[PDB]
Amino acid sequence: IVGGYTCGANTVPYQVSLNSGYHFCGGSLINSQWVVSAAHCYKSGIQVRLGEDNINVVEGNEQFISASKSIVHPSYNSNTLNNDIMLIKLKSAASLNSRVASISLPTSCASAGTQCLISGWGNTKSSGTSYPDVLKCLKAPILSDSSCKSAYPGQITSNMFCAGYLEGGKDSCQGDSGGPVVCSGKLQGIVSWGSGCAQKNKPGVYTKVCNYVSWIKQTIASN
Ligand SMILES: N=C(N)c1ccc(CNC(=O)[C@@H]2CCN2C(=O)[C@H](NCC(=O)O)C2CCCCC2)cc1
Ligand SMILES: [Ca+2]
Repeated sequence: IVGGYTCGANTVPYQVSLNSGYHFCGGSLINSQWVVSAAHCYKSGIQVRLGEDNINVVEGNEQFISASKSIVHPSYNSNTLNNDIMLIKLKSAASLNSRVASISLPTSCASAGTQCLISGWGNTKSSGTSYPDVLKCLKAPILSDSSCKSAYPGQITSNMFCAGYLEGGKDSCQGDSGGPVVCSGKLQGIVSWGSGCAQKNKPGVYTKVCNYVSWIKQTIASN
């Protein structure tokens, strides 16, 4: 997260860290046994870390659970990042409490102008490299489709939406991948892609979760 602020220990209870010996992507807990992340985060040998704040220090509220199975969206395209969504099932149910909670799926897609909260442990430099150990947060609005498409001609599909600031300075970045974009108490997006980080006229692109609610519900009910 570039140009954001420290969330504060466990203020974003649904945030998860995907770990393969180190943090490599974020994710969202949707219920006690399932995590939603981005397809481009796909990897074998994943441990899901819940109740995390400082990822390098055991503070006492963590739950480390291995993934039993991963399901990448059937139509995921690794070249364009269309349908960048993946589901991860935990080997055992996580204990839900104040510091570890699930986020609700959307009943509809949010409108442009809606303010959202994006969070992650990714890079904090627009031109450089500096990774934080505590969770970072950023409030950002969903941009109009025109602004989004003007920025990335011929690359935006109906399964994507832009969020952030066209002036730059504030944006998600590498390391935040798979993380949540919550607006009005619902999971509206997943940190997917962009051009560099926090660059002028290059806003962040996110997976539009509202289009996948049916797939999510049917898939988890059958696995
Ligand atoms: N909001 C942001 N600024 C932002 C947030 C998270 C990320 C991390 N995600 C990635 O790196 C994923 C896998 C490759 N892809 C990219 O972002 C690529 N650009 C890479 C680039 O131009 O930096 C995109 C460019 C557009 C065609 C698909 C590949 C990148 C940017
Ligand atoms: Ca910790």
